[PDB]
Amino acid sequence: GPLGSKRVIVIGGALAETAFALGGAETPRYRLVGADTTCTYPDAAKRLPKVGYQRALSAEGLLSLRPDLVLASAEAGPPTAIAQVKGAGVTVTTFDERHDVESVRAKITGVAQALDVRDAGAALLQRFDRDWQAARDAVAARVPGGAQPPRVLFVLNHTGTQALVAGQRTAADAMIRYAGARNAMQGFDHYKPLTTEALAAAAPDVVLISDEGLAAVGGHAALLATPGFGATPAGRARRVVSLDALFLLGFGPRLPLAVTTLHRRLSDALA
Ligand SMILES: [Cl-]
Repeated sequence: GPLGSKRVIVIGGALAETAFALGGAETPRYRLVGADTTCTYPDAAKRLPKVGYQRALSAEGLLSLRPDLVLASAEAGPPTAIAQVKGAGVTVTTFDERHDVESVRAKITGVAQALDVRDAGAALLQRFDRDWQAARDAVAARVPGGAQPPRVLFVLNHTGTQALVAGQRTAADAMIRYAGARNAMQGFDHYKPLTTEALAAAAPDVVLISDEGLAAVGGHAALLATPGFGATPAGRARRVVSLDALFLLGFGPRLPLAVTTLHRRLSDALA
């Protein structure tokens, strides 16, 4: 349009991945100029000046980068910061997050629409869909452990000796199920502090944690010494899988690889 090339800011790591996956840092139609701190992939994202954590944005910092457009994840906030950006006349297009493959496909087509690169969107979607079918095939070939879907506990983080764990309506729950496994935690949504009682009942076969969470707790031995973890199937077998948080949980264009990778890791762990 008459605005020419647009300066774009992206909030949400998977959105940034989507943008970069359509055709690099700057194209004829747009240039990415800023992001929130969760946008660490690929190297071009990591390079962008950052304007706060995605839930604690600096509206002033963001506006100082003179955006024409902001692509914002469902998690972008707080509301007063978003409102200040819109009030300065900047277009803010917000995406949904449903933690499923269709929701990623909507990010692909939605971001490509917002950036006026329909053809690039369609090409990326076709690649993504081919890769997704392959990932489905890889998972379907063999259940990790070779029997019924194994029980996996996802730890986000710890406060002291207490782990914060994923129930339903989470990225982790969806990823565990895409990889042919079952969430060891059932009966609640979102994240909740894990009680040793809930943990004994959950009886995980594998503990899954992000690289960041593993570092925060002090490593593998530290994690397994968390109260209650030893006396579980995973603890007895010392069965831990780590993956990078953005890659594991982001629900972006690497979803097929992320699911293949989680399934490989769980499969190795349950050899
Ligand atoms: Cl791997």
